[PDB]
Amino acid sequence: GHMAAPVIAELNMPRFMASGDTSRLTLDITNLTDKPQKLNVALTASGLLELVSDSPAAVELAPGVRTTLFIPVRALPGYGDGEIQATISGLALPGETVADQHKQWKIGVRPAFPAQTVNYGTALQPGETWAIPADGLQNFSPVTLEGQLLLSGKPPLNIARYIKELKAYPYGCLEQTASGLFPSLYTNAAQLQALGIKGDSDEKRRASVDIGISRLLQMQRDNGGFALWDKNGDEEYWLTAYVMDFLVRAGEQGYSVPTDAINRGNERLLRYLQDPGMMSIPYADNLKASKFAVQSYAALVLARQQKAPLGALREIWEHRADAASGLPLLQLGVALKTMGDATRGEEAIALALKTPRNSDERIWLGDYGSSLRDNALMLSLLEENKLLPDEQYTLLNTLSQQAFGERWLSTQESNALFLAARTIQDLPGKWQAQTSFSAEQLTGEKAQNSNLNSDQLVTLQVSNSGDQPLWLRMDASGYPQSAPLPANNVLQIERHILGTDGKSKSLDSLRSGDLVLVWLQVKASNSVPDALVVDLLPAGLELENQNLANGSASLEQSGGEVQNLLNQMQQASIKHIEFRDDRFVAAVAVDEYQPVTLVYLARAVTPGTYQVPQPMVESMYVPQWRATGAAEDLLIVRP
Ligand code: NI
Ligand code: NI
Repeated sequence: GHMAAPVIAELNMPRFMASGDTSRLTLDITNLTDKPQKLNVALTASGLLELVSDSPAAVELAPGVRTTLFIPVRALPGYGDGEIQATISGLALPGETVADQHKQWKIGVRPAFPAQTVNYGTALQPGETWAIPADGLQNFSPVTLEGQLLLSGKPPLNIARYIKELKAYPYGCLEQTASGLFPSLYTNAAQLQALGIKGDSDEKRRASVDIGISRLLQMQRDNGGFALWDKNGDEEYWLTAYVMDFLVRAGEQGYSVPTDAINRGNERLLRYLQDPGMMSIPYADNLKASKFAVQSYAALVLARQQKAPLGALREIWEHRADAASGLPLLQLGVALKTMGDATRGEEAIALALKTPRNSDERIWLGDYGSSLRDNALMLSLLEENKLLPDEQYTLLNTLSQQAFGERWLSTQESNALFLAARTIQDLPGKWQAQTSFSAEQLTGEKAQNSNLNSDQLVTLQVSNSGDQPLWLRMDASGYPQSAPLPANNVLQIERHILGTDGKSKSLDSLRSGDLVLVWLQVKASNSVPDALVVDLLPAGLELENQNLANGSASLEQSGGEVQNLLNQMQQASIKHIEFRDDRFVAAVAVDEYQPVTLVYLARAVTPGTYQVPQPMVESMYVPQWRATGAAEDLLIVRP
């Protein structure tokens, strides 16, 4: 070991970078030997990172000295990882000691601006042609642009879309975890590959369900019911039925679920039928309709287990007028029929398809639903229980036509649609098409989903070269090159950067170690009980893990301007708060007459030139209600 020359090499870098950012990294090299060291530092970068300058020549380091190398880096377009490598090798004379150090540093690259989609769909009569709009994809970077074309003989659903959307969802609320676990339950490596989806192996897929089932139980309240963000939170009755539906259906496939977890959950579902009075659904405009949605879903989950008492099912049925959607009437109809009351069961199923959901989104039912969600969930219940086949074709045609065009879908709607597409995946329907990306005519006996690269999409043209109507769906998703125009619908959001004192602070000419106070202001023209505030951080800004609603600040000495902002955040209905590497997340119940204030501390850390993401707010289960605020073009951090 006498020929060794230990060297300490530490890289100072951002927690993450955004696609297009440039950062000035520092490689601190220390010589803790008793003799000088001549070093050759070879720098390389892989993944979505690139070195701006060249690798440096020799490094002369005397004993005890720490030097710094300035390494300008650039983040390449896309989503994934970036890595920087250093191979330090000492250049020494015959009897002298040698340096030999290998180090690698990985940072996540995430684009500054969220993913945008384009969704088209049409029926082409024999001989008719469809071409993608030329304007349609003007905004996307070609590196990130990927599309999927679905062709069918009958009205379809793109299961590839819903699968990709549930897998991409980043937040860990109870409903979002269950929704995201349903595809990993009913799909397989073979099914996934035939759709063009590249996922994990069946063993790893089953291992993902086991870790999921445990995460859902981390949310089970001491009484047996489940809460949306924390075990300590309020009981979510309809979500307890939802989780119980999933937990029961996983056991049916062969996943182990602790018996005490199931027994306590079933005990709640039974309490919901026999005692609806104890249910407190506070943001619900119509209480009778919300309580009915719960009892009906609890009735269906209990009946699949042969645990629903007929007496309770018969009493819920006496109150069928309370229903504000056809989905709870259908769920109760399936329960009554499963429990032996086919008479009352047939009546509830008939009535279910005759009653629509109120098209006014401002009426909160607390069932995470919509017209879309309910129509999908009802198509699956009818098919699975082989009820009304004549009505299934009208419901599928309606659902097919109303689903495809929606820019934003809740997790609940994506799952509802995934389960309805799984229902019709192997549906006979002959089709012939001539496309722009293939010389040989395309044909099929069922819906065939083909993947397309950015080149194939720009010029995409599909012609029905058959004798029967053909259906097409075209879903593309990429990242925009530049920030889109700020927009808002029902919600509104604005971000102001302040100094720790309380005055305004210009994002350009910010120094490393500078502490800033980020003020988020949210208004809504309607009450939005399920609003999620996501504020993506610019790289170079690092989140101080401090909940300012509690009052925990680096300074309590400063007041007047800052003091009232903290007092305002103290008045907010915060449901959940998260301080991540690359974002500040807060789930907040917005009231129309009470504008929401959120504040968080950030520190400018790594010098560079960074893209500033726009602040966004969205209703999690009415996602047409959303806003994206204005942001400065760049954040410059100086040494
Ligand atoms: Ni030795
Ligand atoms: Ni009664």
